[PDB]
Amino acid sequence: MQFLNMFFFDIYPYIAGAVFLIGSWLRYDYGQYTWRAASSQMLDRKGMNLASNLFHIGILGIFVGHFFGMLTPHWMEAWLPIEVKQKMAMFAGGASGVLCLIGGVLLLKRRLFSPRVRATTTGADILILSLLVIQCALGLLTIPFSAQHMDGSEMMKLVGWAQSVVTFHGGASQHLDGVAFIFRLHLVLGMTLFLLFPFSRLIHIWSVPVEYLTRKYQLVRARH
Amino acid sequence: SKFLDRFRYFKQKGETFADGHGQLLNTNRDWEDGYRQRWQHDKIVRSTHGVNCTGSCSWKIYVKNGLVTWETQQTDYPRTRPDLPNHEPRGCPRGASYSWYLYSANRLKYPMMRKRLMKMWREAKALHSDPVEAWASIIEDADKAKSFKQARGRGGFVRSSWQEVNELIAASNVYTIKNYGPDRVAGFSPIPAMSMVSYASGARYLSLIGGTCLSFYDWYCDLPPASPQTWGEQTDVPESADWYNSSYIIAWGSNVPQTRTPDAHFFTEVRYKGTKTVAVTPDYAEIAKLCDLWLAPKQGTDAAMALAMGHVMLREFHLDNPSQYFTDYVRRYTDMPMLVMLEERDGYYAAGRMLRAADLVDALGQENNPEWKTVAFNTNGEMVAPNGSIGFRWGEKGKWNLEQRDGKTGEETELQLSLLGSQDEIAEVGFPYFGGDGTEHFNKVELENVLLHKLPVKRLQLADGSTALVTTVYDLTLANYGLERGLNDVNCATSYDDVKAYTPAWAEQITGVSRSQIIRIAREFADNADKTHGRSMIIVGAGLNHWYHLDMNYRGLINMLIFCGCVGQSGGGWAHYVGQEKLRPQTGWQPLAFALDWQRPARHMNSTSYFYNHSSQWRYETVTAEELLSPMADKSRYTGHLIDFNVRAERMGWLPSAPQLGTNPLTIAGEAEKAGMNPVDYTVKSLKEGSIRFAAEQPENGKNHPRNLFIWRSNLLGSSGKGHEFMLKYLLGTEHGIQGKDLGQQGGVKPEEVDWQDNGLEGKLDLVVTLDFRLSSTCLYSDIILPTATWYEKDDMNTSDMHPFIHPLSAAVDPAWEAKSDWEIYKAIAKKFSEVCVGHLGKETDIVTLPIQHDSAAELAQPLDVKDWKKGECDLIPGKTAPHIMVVERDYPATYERFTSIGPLMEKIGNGGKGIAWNTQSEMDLLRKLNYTKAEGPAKGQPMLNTAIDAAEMILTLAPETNGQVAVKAWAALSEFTGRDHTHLALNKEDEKIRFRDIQAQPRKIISSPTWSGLEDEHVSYNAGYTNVHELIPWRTLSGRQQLYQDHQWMRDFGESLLVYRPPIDTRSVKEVIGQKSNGNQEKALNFLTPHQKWGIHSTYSDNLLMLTLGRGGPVVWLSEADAKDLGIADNDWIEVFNSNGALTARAVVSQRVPAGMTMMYHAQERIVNLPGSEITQQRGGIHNSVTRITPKPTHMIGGYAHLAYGFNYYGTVGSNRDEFVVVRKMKNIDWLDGEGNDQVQES
Amino acid sequence: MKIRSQVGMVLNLDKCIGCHTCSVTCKNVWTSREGVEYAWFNNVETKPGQGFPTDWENQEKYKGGWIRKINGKLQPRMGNRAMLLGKIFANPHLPGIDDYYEPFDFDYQNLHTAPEGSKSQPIARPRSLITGERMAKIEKGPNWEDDLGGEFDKLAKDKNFDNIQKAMYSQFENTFMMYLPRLCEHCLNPACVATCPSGAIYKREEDGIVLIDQDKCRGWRMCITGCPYKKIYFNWKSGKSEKCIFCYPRIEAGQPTVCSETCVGRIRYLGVLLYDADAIERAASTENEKDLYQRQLDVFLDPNDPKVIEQAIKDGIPLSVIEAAQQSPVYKMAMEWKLALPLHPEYRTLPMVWYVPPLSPIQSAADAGELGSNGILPDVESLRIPVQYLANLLTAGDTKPVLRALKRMLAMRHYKRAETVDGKVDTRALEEVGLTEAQAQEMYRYLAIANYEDRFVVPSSHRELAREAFPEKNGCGFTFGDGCHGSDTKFNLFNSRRIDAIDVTSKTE
Ligand SMILES: Nc1nc2c(c(=O)[nH]1)N[C@@H](/C(S)=C(/S)[C@H](O)COP(=O)(O)OP(=O)(O)OC[C@H]1O[C@@H](n3cnc4c(=O)[nH]c(N)nc43)[C@H](O)[C@@H]1O)C=N2
Ligand code: SF4
Ligand code: SF4
Ligand code: F3S
Ligand SMILES: [Mo+6]
Repeated sequence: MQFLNMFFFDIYPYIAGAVFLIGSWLRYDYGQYTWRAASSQMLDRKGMNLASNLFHIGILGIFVGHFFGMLTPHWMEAWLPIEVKQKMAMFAGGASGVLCLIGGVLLLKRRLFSPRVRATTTGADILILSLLVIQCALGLLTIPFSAQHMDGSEMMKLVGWAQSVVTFHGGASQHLDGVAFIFRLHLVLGMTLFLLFPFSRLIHIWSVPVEYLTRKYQLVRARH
Repeated sequence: SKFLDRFRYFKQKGETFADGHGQLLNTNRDWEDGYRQRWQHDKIVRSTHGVNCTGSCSWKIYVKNGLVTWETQQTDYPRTRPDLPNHEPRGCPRGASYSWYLYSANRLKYPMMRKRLMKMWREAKALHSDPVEAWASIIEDADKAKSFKQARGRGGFVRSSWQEVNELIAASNVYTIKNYGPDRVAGFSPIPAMSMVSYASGARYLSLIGGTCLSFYDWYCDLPPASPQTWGEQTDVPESADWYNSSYIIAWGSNVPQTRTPDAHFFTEVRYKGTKTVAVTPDYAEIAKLCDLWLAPKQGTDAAMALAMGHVMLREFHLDNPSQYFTDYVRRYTDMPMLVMLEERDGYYAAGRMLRAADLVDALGQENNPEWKTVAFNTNGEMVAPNGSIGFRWGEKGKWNLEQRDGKTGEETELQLSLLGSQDEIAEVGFPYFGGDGTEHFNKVELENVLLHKLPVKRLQLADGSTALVTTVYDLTLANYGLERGLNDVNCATSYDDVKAYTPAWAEQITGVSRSQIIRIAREFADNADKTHGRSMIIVGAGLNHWYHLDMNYRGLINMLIFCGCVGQSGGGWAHYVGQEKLRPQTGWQPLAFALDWQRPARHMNSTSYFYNHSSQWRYETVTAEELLSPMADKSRYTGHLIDFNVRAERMGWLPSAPQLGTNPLTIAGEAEKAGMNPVDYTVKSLKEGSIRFAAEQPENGKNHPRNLFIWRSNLLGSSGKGHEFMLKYLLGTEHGIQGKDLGQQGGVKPEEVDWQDNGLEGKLDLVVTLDFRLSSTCLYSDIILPTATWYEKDDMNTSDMHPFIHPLSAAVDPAWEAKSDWEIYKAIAKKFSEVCVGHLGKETDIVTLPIQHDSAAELAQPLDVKDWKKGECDLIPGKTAPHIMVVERDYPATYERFTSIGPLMEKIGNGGKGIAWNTQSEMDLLRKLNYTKAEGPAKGQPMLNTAIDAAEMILTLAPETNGQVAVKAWAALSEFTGRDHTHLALNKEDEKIRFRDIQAQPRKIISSPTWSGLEDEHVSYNAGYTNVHELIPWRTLSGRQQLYQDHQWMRDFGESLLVYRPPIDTRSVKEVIGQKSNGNQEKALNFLTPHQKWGIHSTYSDNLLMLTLGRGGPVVWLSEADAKDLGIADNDWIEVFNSNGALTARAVVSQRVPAGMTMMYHAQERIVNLPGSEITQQRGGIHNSVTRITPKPTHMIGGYAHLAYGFNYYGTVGSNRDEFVVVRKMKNIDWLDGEGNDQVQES
Repeated sequence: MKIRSQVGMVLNLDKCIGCHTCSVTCKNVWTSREGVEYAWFNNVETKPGQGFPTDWENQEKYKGGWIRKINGKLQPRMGNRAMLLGKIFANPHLPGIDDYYEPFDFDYQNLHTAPEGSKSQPIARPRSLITGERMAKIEKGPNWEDDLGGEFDKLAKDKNFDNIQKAMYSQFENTFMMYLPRLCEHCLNPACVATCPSGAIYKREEDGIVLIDQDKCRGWRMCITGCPYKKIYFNWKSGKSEKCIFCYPRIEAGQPTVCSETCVGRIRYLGVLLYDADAIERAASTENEKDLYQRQLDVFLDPNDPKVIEQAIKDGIPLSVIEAAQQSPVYKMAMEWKLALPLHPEYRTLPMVWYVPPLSPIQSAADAGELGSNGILPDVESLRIPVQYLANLLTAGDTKPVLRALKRMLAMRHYKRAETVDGKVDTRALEEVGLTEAQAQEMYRYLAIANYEDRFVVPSSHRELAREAFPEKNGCGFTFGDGCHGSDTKFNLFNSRRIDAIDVTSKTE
């Protein structure tokens, strides 16, 4: 158990992270033609407006929450103590998770049972979406466990682990001592998504079109 | 690194533009190579399409990755004069999609054989070491023969090998020839102009062994019988470039943009030169989009409009204000001044035969063929026999020309047109009128079956002492049109508003076209022709030529052009466009295709009569000759079934026969020897006595039907085969969808020349062999399918009526999988046949019948009337009152060696055509050097015919169109007949010699040849009749001029001596079946028209996914919105169309442009794609020809009469089809009969 | 003032025979791949009709093109930058595959492999290229409405019938139909470029061809909605969009596009147009949409004007391009004769593929008619195709320029007929339309005779300029996979080097 503990929480996170980064770079340099969102909307517009919006708006809310929840150092401290952050995560994060899960399930039902989509899908699209649906569900299932420690003691452990990992401080797994198993699973599946990321459609995330908001409308390319 | 490049974000930003609206970037663009590398290819090869479209377009075939990937048009044709647009790029959508076939899912890769036939073939070979005897054991066993014939069109094809199929085919051929006769083996292939050598391949093999070569021009109804009738010419028309020289064009029943696509630009561009265009179509067709005026007469009533227009023209430009140009033209180039004898009737006279020199005392000084020389009066009241009449063509020389000279004194004379003002008296002549007859679907105008007109006449004292009244064709014509000339004729018009036989008012009732339009356009058309001296043209097509009375539609247009002197003048004339019938190097190709270099003659047959007979469509005939006779004809002299007229025509040498005799023609020589007399005399004696009979008399006795049929470059059973269900039943012996009862079941009148049996012989064909590159409907019903090379995988040549260029088909890559070119396929069959026939067939003697040929001295057969030797009305004289009886020696074991070498007859006899011959030794000497020669064997020392290129070079070297040396010798030969030099027409190109490899480099314009009537010149475009008008060469007609009067007995008695309006015939195919198999939905009868489609050329390309995607995804039928709504049919609904002949299934295309009353199923969507089961037949849905049936016309059977004499594809019965009516209804149950459990039901 | 050049195209609709050859050749070359089998870069539509995709001209429905806001500024009808990004998770205006058609194939092999003993004749049924499943029936295609295929009430939903009392056209005698072949307009103010969040779409500086970078495109599929001509097609397999590339591989060396050289009717003309890029926004944002046509003509520059010539040279336009512009058939038809007109100028994209309107048979009348100003030939007032329909299609509803083009074509005919039939000079019709004999004769040379060298006047795109053609000539095409193409920075993770480049630097300067 201690062996598996150090593997998944001290070793695996760096394997997943290395693969995520070098895999992204290598696919960007050698696979531009494969770098796309892979829209399937034209083949079947039914239910996509609701499903995709619920899923994306929901998962983006989760991303923002997770990002600032685990990466924001405790000193940045009096106004946002750990237990206040937890309440935010449970309610704001919970709401986003519900939106995400509903959208995700609708998208998965579509991918599996809509003839035109199922017929043109790749195995990776099914795998990656299935894992996201499961991860989101696991996420929501942690809420009743966090509710057992409204003082933020559990979150303090998870945030401690996350910050140790990203700052390359060994012994990260020790921060997780005593945390509920559900959180363990969530963390492992989450890191696994980073591992699979560069070999799936998730690479579209890197391409969020921020620069469009300030770009001149017309583009002309000179002789080159 | 593309990733690292992202950091050069700002550094790549150049200047902004348009005040911040734009940004210029300096970024990488290497990705653009992605599309550049797709365009890049290995090479381009010049090739064309062997399809019957008349396009004859040269393409660039792109090879990439060692495969054919796509094609784009060549644009390097020799440019036309500076004042004319050039031809490039030509092309069409069908052709642009051909590349799809090479590796498509419907490509034929290996030789295939019906499983049941293979099983028996191999079991038979195991008991019979000799394949001929193996075939016998199968075919002589009723149960075995039936087992594979009933499997036709029912799956079970299995992969075979060239060795296996070639042996079976050769064995079957030998057995058939040996036991029944060589003419029991036949081949069907059309339009050689699209791929000359490919056609020649099968025709050459068949001709060597004595098999019958089936015709196609008449069969497809592309042949306009009015052409031979009027000009003694199959078909000769101006090139599309010549349209640009016209200042007034009427597109009549010709959908130019859709059916003449690559040439359409000449039509759209000439408009910019000030040319006015008029479209005449019942529907708003594509052609209308391009014209200045759209006239929409009721379909099938066009002759009425043409008659009314001609009426106006004659009245205003010939009578009231005589046009100097028109008057002179008709005086010198028509038979109008010719004299016609009047026949005494009860109270009036009828127009009889034309006066002949032989009818007068001293025969007008003519001692040669006086009975074949027409007569007229000169301006000085003197009677004369002008030069040019057919009588001067043979037996003498120097007077067969159009010089206005006295055929006796050789002095100049001026012919008089009308007798009005010098007549001895006025006589009343009756004219037939049919405008009052017709079905309920067309408007009629009641007058009188016989219209009496006052004609100026003159009494003459004939040689036999008797006396007779005569009048000119001119006067007879004006009366026929209803022109009042001051004699106070009650049946003549007092004005254009007077409803009389043939006025604008009259035509308005019949056609529905406003009289003011008929008047305005007729006037503009004639006015233009007067101002320009004949530059008015009429482009006409199948819209008019596919009706039963196509001759009336055509003679109507033809008369308009003749009256305005448009025929023979660049920019004017009759522009008939249908199939690609113009194989320019004609006399170079004929010997190759029909093995005339080795044996003469071959066995040509007119297919309409052939199929009417063998597919037993005559057993269901509803049309009678009696109901077609003139009201002034002796009904008792024309009794019998329509087929009876054909049998009589055959025995009189008018039309060919096939099979020919009721006895194996290879056995007659032996019997003749034993009888102590030569074969010819023995045959004639046997025919008179009845010991030997024409096979046509007993087509179902078991020895008089074809047994082996080769089909290539044709989809006979899915495209051109009228009476589809009859072919399946009688030729194939499979299930069929015929709905009606035959003559016997109805207790009708049985023929008087043909035997009858209640249960007709079925499954007549023992072996059906089809060569194709795609599995067509015909392949689906064959016994053996042979994979042939596509047009992009073989060498050949192609020419067309549209332009004067000869170019090639070339192999871009060797044929894929196991495919072989048609030439190599037949060469291999010829090789196997040669070894398999040993011991069965050796040096045989064949007795071949040959009908009296047009353009041969024998065309002067029966001059004054029709005599039937079998009736004892005359002696049986082969070549005059019967067909020529020829002896042909065949060396069966040498078939292959002969096939692959140019025979000795070219050197021993020579070459020729169209009535002339020449020496071609120099050409054979050249060919020996180009093709090399046989080292030994039967053909030792003869030029080789090993490859398709060797064959192409033979064609090019022998033909006058492609060899200036031959061209001069050809024009020289003609000069002997006319007495006028014509060599000046080719002297300036006498050194020209077109070579196969040069045309691969650039298409080459051909040389002016006597084979045609137009010129290939750089100052004047090609225009038909140009040589007749400018070189004074006679048209090959009785009078030597454009013949307005058809005086042959049959023509007179069937009411067509002069053009007259004839309403669409009643096929009676609907009333007996409508409502008999109701599915609950309303049914309605509609006219079934089959104009040619936009998503294919016939059935070719019909299965091509590109064409199917741009079309409607499969078989569809066009209906008017009114008819569709009446029937409860929505756009794209499944519908069923049917009648007594069969049924078809398809989806509806509902449109406003289709007039109520008619339906259009574009011609050829065939039977292999997207067709559900039929609710009528309970079988797979049929095709457009499942609802048609062959019905011949007697006037098309006429022979032995100058211009009305036989010629392969020159004359014969035609496959008309537009008069057909069908029952239409929405389908209910949509069952696919495939066991997929995926059927539908259309509610209500 | 910034001069740029582009090879524009003019299609003479009066000569179009609606054959679709242009569509087939393009398809064979560029779009026969799975993913774009349903895409027809060049497609021909019969009018009246709704087209491909269905009702593409309905911008209220599809949201294509630009709008001019109250403040005078331009904005994609799709929404501004933020509005557009807000629709990225699911483009609400996106055309579905059904708006085009479900691509199909047939089971031809059943004809070959049907087993012995089949109860009925085997047949090839349709199958979907999207699902591979049997299709009970084909219900749509890219050219379903060809030649008025469909009930008038359905075809007449045609956007161009707006503001027209169309009832009379449902009558048989008043029937009319025309052809509208179309491809990408390679606009001066393309809405696609402006609506792509990744900036993968761009207009090439040297020849104005608009392309979708297949490396950079991220499959946001917003551009498809942005294009008012719906000429961008999503490749459902690659997940990226593709469009007519104006056959740049051929244009680059001076060859005509495939659809141009293969046009059977000889209606397509290719010629250079010099334009002031700095005036694009000003022209496209003119207040009245009926002024867009002229505003664009104002952006085109006179190639024979030494002021323009010197500016062009200063701005980098190659000498051969300027020379080509001086004999451009497109310039003559659009600027001099005023025969060619833009397609839907109201979308505000400043389209570069223009059209000469078609003539048509005279309309139905109570009588056969009388001689008019053009004698036996038609007067513009008698043509059966309603001019308002053509104006809705080409001039934002203004009939004036359409009438002028049609009248001039007819005038040329009248003048040529007097010459070739009567053998006389009659400039009456020409004078009435403001044409000289010289102009009428040149019009005739280009439109009627239309020699190949006159239809296509395409200069080289000069790929040697600002680049290194020598090493490229020696090594292009060896696609072994060096992994160094597509980036300017030389560093690459696989430690390779470009096959078509020189890496050993000269040390002798
Ligand atoms: N794309 C394509 N091109 C081809 C062919 C093809 O299969 N596809 N086949 C070749 C061959 S072999 C032939 S015989 C011709 O194309 C037939 O075309 P054509 O335009 O003469 O006949 P069609 O029978 O189509 O008739 C033309 C139009 O005339 C109208 N029409 C039909 N019936 C009538 C009538 O009774 N009277 C009058 N005045 N018009 C009538 C109609 O608009 C039709 O399309 C030719 N090239
Ligand atoms: S099918 Fe005929 S008309 Fe069409 S491109 Fe080929 S040769 Fe030309
Ligand atoms: S090829 Fe030319 S004439 Fe034919 S549809 Fe295309 S644009 Fe029109
Ligand atoms: S929006 Fe841009 S990302 Fe691609 S799909 Fe269109 S070019
Ligand atoms: Mo034909």
